[PDB]
Amino acid sequence: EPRFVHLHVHSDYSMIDGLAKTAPLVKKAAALGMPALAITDHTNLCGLVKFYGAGHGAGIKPIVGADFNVQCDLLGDELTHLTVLAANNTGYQNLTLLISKAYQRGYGAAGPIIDRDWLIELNEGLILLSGGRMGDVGRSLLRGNSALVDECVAFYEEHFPDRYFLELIRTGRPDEESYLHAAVELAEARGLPVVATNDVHFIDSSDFDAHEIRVAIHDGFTLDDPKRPRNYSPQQYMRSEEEMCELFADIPEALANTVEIAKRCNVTVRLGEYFLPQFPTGDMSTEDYLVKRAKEGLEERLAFLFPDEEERLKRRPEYDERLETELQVINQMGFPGYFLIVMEFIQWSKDNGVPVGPGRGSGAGSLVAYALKITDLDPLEFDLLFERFLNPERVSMPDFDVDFCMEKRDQVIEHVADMYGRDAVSQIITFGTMAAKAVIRDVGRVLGHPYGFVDRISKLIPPDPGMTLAKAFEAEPQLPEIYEADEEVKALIDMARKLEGVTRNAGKHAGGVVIAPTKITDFAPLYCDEEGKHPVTQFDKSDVEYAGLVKFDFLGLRTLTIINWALEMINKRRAKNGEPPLDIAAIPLDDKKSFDMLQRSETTAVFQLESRGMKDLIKRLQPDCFEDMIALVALFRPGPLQSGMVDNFIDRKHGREEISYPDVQWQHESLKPVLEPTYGIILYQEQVMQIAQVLSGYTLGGADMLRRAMGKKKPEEMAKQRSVFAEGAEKNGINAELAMKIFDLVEKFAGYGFNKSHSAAYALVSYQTLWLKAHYPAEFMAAVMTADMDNTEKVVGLVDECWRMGLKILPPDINSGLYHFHVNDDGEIVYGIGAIKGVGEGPIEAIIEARNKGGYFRELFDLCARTDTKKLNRRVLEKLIMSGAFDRLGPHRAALMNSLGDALKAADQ
Ligand SMILES: [Zn+2]
Ligand SMILES: [Zn+2]
Repeated sequence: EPRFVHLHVHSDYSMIDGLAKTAPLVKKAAALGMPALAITDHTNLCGLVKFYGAGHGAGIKPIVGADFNVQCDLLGDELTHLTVLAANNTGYQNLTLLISKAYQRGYGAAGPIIDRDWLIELNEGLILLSGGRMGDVGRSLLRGNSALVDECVAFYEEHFPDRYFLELIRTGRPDEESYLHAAVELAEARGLPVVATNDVHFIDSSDFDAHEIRVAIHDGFTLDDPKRPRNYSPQQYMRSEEEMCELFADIPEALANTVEIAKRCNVTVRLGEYFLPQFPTGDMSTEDYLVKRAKEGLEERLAFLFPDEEERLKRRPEYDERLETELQVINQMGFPGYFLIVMEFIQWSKDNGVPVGPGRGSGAGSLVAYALKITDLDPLEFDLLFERFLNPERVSMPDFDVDFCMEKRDQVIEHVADMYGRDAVSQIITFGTMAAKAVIRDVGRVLGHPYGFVDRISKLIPPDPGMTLAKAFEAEPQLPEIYEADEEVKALIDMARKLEGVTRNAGKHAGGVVIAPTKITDFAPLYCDEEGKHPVTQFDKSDVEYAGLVKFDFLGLRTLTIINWALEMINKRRAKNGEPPLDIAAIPLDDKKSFDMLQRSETTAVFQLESRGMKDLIKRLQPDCFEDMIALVALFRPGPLQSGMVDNFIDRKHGREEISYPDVQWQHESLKPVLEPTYGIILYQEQVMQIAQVLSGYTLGGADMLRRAMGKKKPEEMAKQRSVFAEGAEKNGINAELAMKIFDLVEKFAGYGFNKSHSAAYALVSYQTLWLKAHYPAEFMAAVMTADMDNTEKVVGLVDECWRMGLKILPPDINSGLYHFHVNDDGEIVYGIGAIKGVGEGPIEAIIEARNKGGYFRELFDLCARTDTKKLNRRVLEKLIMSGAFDRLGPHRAALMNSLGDALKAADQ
């Protein structure tokens, strides 16, 4: 049984200090043979979820807490320290509110702050550590003011009677032992308990210098600056029980209370299971409302899939069943709410202006998702599996990985705030980390080096994303050279290896939106800027999800927004000619116009397929169906080619080899529908499941369990299932001895297998673009160019590509020009004026209001003299003059520039 437990500890999430990350701290506490650990960061619970995930895995009990800067009228302007532990969940939601109250209140340079009297209402379930020499009671003792001491203790004697402990710390800092003595006395005289703490900020004592620089970078000081605050001692590392016991041997009850307190603290953070909000229904069980909509959804989907042409009545069965099997699993696991929430949201986005990304996770395998128009692929057709997305044989959180554009966030939030409540909705925090370049940069400044000396090392660091220091040393031979040649450079880099990855701040921008069933502060604390605005959950995208809140991420995918513009343009065309608006989901997936094109390798602007190596793969492959469109992203990899698996796929398809299920030597003829569209090769994860379904007789639930069993790659569990495969073979009935011979291959073929529900989701959008480029190239290309206005080169290039595919693209004309590119009545592309760098949407809107205010622009003068000046700057006019927008009307550019002076004289009169 334990002698001591650390109740005051900081991680990098404190941001103003801390060095080690959450999990490592957990692992050190573990190695030290300790029962529990309390990470108490500065005014946040940012790593709380990670903390729990780690304590679970390491067999350590997490203790929730946080340090606070405090102010009470009693000490005036001066701030004091206070550590607050959550004994139970009543106190953990109080601690959350405190943190949220500090930030929501706004702050200045001292950071967020709490009023000690806030501890009056936010009280139950909390255990306070005095703060030590820096606490309100602590300072008074050193100041020697007895009345003050009595008056502070009177607050804790009243509001935290058995929950206030005098914190004793021996880190060899000024006025420590002095306070300790004074505190110990007060303790004995007032009957107050003490407790020992090491005020930990780093793991090993030798991490002290790395921490000092970590702080300095934040404090904006140079390391050797005399006026640089020196607030930490090397003793503030994570000490052992022994070290801590010998250290406080003269006051055991201080050590004993760490163990008592640790016992009194037990907070529950339920991870891995949703807390869904309530979907509008009326009088109907959320379960019931799902089926009414799912069935109505399947009605439409079936009418379309199988037109009145009542062949549907012969294939309708296979669907009605699937819907039920799913709908039952969904309703048993308490997820109908989720499916509805996403359904409705996706609908709202279609009606309003919001485009949502292609990512549906594994959801494309849900026939219910199909019915609710959450996914637009029919999973029956393409053997997309429901129990790969949501398997009742395991615990999981159904995620459609739905994301929208960060630009349209305020619009999205407004809608979910209407649907589920204003303070029920919130944005998600994002953290800044010191990457290789930036850490070299900042450690350089702190060690007193000019930006020139340092940038010479930062420039060696490759720009590749996810680049680490260790990789830079591998790729760039100059680094180890200069590292061993210069003692200063090597001290710089040694230190930057220690700080690499550390967290410096919050965004910047949020990661997305989250929706709680009640006010957000019930599930997470808030973070705010200096003025208590721009609130976000202190948990980030991953953590907030695991805490069991429904989230929607942001993304900068320009592909989906392009397709909107195309259809917009395309449908305006439909408006004049009196024909039905186009539903992009209703397009045929078998279209030779599109596929003949695909094979020509004309994929520029075709989402995903438009790289270089892909176009080589395409030529070599020659896909004629949507099936091998899905296979495309799965074949384009180092794994498949390194094994020749791709060279096989193409060879079979094209007759250079005869199909086999899967192998020439080992195979069976009952895998017909399973390995047919893949031409016999084991490509997708769903196929690994399906062979085990028909060959063995797995229930797809167990098939899914096996798929993962292989990924765990520990024989025990594989041997368990192995036998399950052999007897499974003979029951439904086949030849064994091959079930074992094919198994050890699918064992390996599942290795580089690919999630099909994920591929088809994206592949659909690739095809949707390929199609638009084939049947409406003008509208689509115009849309693509509207998406690239900000980049001139891309525009020029796209113009070439237009002319090459036989499109007529007209240069900037001030009379017909719009902000976005568009298509004229004759099917020609009109240059979007927004493409002219330095003009902007403002002036362009003005130019149009002017033009719609008559006809207009018989010449430059007619524009200048017309359009409101300063809505249209003279410099904005040069940009226009120089784009050749007036080339039709008056004289040409050079001659017009000279005339500009005059036209603006006349302009105002
Ligand atoms: Zn600190
Ligand atoms: Zn602290």
